[PDB]
Amino acid sequence: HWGYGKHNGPEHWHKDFPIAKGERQSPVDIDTHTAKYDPSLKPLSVSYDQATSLRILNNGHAFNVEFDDSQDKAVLKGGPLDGTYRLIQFHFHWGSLDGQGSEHTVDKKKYAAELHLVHWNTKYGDFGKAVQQPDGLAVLGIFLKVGSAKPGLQKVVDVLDSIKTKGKSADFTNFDPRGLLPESLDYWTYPGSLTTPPLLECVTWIVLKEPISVSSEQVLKFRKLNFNGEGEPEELMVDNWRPAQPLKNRQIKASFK
Ligand SMILES: NS(=O)(=O)c1ccc(-c2cccnc2)cc1
Ligand SMILES: NS(=O)(=O)c1ccc(-c2cccnc2)cc1
Ligand SMILES: [Zn+2]
Repeated sequence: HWGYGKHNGPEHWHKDFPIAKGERQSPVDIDTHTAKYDPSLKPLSVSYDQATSLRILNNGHAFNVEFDDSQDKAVLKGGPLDGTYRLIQFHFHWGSLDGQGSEHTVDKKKYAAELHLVHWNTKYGDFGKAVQQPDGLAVLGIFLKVGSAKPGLQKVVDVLDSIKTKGKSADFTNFDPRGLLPESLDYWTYPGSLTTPPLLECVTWIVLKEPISVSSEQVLKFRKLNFNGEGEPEELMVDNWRPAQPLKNRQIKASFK
């Protein structure tokens, strides 16, 4: 099916998912000079103290750390958002080389990877219903650069050997996603979409200005994962990012001067 190869990659997606050419597709380039400070934007409220991680899954496109989202345990509020958005999972997109991997770009700069913390609007009752709504999801995007290790990422890195191939999952309890955040919560925000099929136009994107630093060894271990299932020819899970899409009739807003 769809993927990131020459024959099933982002240039092909539109044939099965025509919304790929839509009016609010993600990711986008964040032109820092054109983004406008919006003094009416509230501080983000990230409340992850009660987060309950359950499982980590290689889904053949990335790996998801999944959370119990059957209660308001880990929620995102404030910023551009109206209401309460529940953390369901996080995952990353990354490159084959340190010079690429992020989906969003900043003045055309690509980072080595990008973390997506995916939340759904509780007024829609569940994730499946939320993705059908224009304000159904809030995805918190965080850039990764290669430098010093991120200690809070290590527990994720160390379990990856147990989920090498598509369809593999492993218990992953008591992981605290607060260890993946940068110090500052300054952000850019714009209306967009899922960055993989089904490419639904249901996301309020909140992209943090401050990247986190991860070590070369940490990202190298991401690159040992496989797109393929067990017993299939090895294809390394690398370059699982969609490139920047046209901004069209959208304005990117900044929370900071
Ligand atoms: N991105 S997409 O969803 O439109 C798509 C789906 C499938 C295939 C494909 C490739 C080779 C053999 N069989 C099928 C190519 C593209
Ligand atoms: N990269 S992203 O954060 O925009 C993202 C999040 C979720 C999904 C998704 C949702 C429903 C079904 N299948 C996949 C696709 C992409
Ligand atoms: Zn993503």
